[PDB]
Amino acid sequence: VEEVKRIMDLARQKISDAMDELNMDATLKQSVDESMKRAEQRAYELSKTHEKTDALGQASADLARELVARNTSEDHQKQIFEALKKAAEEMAHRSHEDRLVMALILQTYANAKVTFRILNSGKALGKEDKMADRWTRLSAEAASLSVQAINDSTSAEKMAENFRQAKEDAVASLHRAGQDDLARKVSEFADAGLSKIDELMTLTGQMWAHGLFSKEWEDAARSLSRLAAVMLAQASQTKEGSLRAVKAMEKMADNAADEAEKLMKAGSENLY
Repeated sequence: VEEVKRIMDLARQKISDAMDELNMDATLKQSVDESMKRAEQRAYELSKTHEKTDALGQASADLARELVARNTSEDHQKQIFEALKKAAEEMAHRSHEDRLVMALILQTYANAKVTFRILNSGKALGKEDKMADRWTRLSAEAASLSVQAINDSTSAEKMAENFRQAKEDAVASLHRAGQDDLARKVSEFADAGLSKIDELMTLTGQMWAHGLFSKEWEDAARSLSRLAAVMLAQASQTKEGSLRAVKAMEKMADNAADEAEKLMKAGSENLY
């Protein structure tokens, strides 16, 4: 419970540093300082009742759904995304403190990018009436998985066991849902070391948007998240691998948001 506070304080000070370096709006800055004060207090509140990884995941999820806020201009939200991306980029320049923290901003940045596009798509399309709230809980599960994957980075057999488990699970899940081709591409991606992490993160994001909008793709999206989280835990052990992880997480966030927009403007009209 005590190690969570150091993670939240360090990551928070890094987004504060990125905010000051970027010449941001003073009101926008201190509003976000209070917004992650909320995540600081919530990190301590949810522990000892929920597990530590679950508390960190919901802290990041509420932090991102917070970072969208209520009435914020598009440039300010883009600037929040820029501050998170730059803070992760500079967190790639370093301890076990750095790797777990950098994943936490990346999970929050990925969560915040997709939530903002879900909410903004309804305003243009006239469908402001709801899917973003579930995505917060789904990414709360996802953020704890990525935290746990980097929590496993101290070992070397837990790494191989988790990697083989997640590769088998992702291939089996896509086979089980009738996607034989995609299952074989996921096997190839998992077979190519870290050289195919960009395409795997693109596919992971697109399936995150599809498992959000339809429950029949949920297990495939979760299994792809497990495989991707293991891979990113392998990447962040080094310096440029942390940088490649930052770029790959950006890839996942952008593709998940693009597929979320495409799915919102396609016939999501049910029937009474």
